[PDB]
Amino acid sequence: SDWSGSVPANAENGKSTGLILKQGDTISVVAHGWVKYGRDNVEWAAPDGPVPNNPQPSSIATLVAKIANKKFAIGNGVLHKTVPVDGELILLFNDVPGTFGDNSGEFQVEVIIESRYSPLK
Amino acid sequence: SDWSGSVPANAENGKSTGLILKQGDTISVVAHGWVKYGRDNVEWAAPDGPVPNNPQPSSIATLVAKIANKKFAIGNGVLHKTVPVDGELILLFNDVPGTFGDNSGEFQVEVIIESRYSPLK
Amino acid sequence: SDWSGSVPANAENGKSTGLILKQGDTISVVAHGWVKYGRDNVEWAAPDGPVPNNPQPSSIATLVAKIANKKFAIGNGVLHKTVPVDGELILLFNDVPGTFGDNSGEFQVEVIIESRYSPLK
Amino acid sequence: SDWSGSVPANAENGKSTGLILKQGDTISVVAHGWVKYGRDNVEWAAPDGPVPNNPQPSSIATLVAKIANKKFAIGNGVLHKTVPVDGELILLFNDVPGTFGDNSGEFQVEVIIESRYSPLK
Ligand SMILES: O=C1C=CC2=C(C1)Oc1cc(O)ccc1[C@@H]2c1ccc(NC(=S)NCCO[C@H]2O[C@H](CO)[C@H](O)[C@H](O)[C@H]2O)cc1C(=O)O
Ligand SMILES: O=C1C=CC2=C(C1)Oc1cc(O)ccc1[C@H]2c1ccc(NC(=S)NCCO[C@H]2O[C@H](CO)[C@H](O)[C@H](O)[C@H]2O)cc1C(=O)O
Ligand SMILES: [Ca+2]
Ligand SMILES: [Ca+2]
Ligand SMILES: [Ca+2]
Ligand SMILES: [Ca+2]
Repeated sequence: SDWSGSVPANAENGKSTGLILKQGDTISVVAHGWVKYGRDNVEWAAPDGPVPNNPQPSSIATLVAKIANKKFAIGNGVLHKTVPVDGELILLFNDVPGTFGDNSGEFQVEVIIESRYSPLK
Repeated sequence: SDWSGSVPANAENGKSTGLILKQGDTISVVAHGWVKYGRDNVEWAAPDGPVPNNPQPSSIATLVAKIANKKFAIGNGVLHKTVPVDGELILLFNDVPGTFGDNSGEFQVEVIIESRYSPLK
Repeated sequence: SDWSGSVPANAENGKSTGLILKQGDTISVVAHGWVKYGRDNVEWAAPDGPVPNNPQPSSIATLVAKIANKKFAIGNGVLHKTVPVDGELILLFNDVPGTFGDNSGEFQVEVIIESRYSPLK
Repeated sequence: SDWSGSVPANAENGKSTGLILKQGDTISVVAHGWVKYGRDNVEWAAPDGPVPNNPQPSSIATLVAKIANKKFAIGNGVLHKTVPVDGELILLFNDVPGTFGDNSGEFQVEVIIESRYSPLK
């Protein structure tokens, strides 16, 4: 793939992929595994977010993509989505700022750049 | 996409997609959401499988693909995987046979046929 | 493929493919074979255009895509190009208006819709 | 693209792309432009081969791919084709051996590795 690696739930600044994206690129992502967003036995999350028996605020404790400090939903993954801004791709477990210290585990994520922007001319 | 729909957790025979696959095709799948594989408060499953605070045997209670009565791991998703046998793609919550009655909920799944088999000649 | 067929050189209005494209879709095309853009034995064209021993004006006698009555270069083919406007894909041998009567032959063309527009959100 | 560049018609050993393909990968290629396979005014060829008013033996003076010292037709291009052998992708103007000395020009070729072999399992 274009990048595969682990996304630690404790990394408040997320994980750098080294992928530089341009508006109009298309990408696909899949994410596997389990993390904790708190020490309580219930505070598990898949990339899609917290287990529904303990919901958290909108988009919190979900896997997101940061592109140039814009934030996009990813969750368990996306297929052939258009990149709407230029920027480096950072993957982030979107916990509340300052609450990462009780997080543990990591997701295994694959990213494919399906295409680089080139328009019909 | 080529197919998008829900896959009920209580469907012992899965969800038929109507996608007729051939050996050599390649597909991508992403799966979102949550299901219950049992009545207990901890018996939640992502497509990847049960939440690890109540682990189940390998592959059990995970989203799988059935093609020609063969099962293949899918989980939260797969990217550009080659199909090894002809048959219609069936999406299945791979619970223990006979234990589908205590299941509820459904996953939301998208399937893309990335390519139809054609070799260099 | 999504569409495969022949594009006749003598069709002043091109060949309608039935592929309804939206802005943001991406497509790939490959074009094979040879056509006559005139009755002389020198007036041969590949999809990229006239054989350069009898050159014609820019874009003339080349395979182009017509979408929303706008013309885009295709030639021998394109890979993963972004569609800039909505409309049915029309494949056109781009001969001088009024000069299609002395044309003959057809290209063998394949089109794949690589993705349907869907932005990260 | 994974690789793009020129394929000189006078290169008897073709052009090495540095793409190391594996059996089960899929690729797309498109090739543009015109070359001479001889010094006479009619000995032009597109990637699909010579202009048909001076036809040459089958596959001669076409753009082919060499992988594992086997030969595959490419021509003006191919979409999402499965690679049947392991090797580096070599792009070659398939002139009769020993007759490259009267060739000139080059095709402009783009190659995309559409996917790397990974089966459903
Ligand atoms: O160093 C050597 C190089 C070549 C050959 C050597 C030694 O020895 C022998 C000994 C033999 O007993 C018989 C043949 C050969 C050699 C050979 C010489 C010419 C041709 N084709 C000829 S003349 N006309 C077809 C139209 O011509 C155009 O198309 C061509 C492609 O079809 C080329 O691109 C050519 O450039 C272009 O003008 C074939 C052969 C062969 O090998 O089959
Ligand atoms: O019976 C009739 C026969 C011919 C013509 C008739 C009636 O009426 C009109 C009325 C007008 O108002 C203007 C022109 C014509 C007639 C005509 C048509 C074509 C050309 N040549 C041109 S443009 N470029 C030279 C290379 O030509 C090749 O390439 C071309 C693309 O570049 C095309 O594909 C062409 O087909 C192919 O041969 C000249 C005339 C003319 O007579 O000037
Ligand atoms: Ca936390
Ligand atoms: Ca159960
Ligand atoms: Ca004409
Ligand atoms: Ca030659």
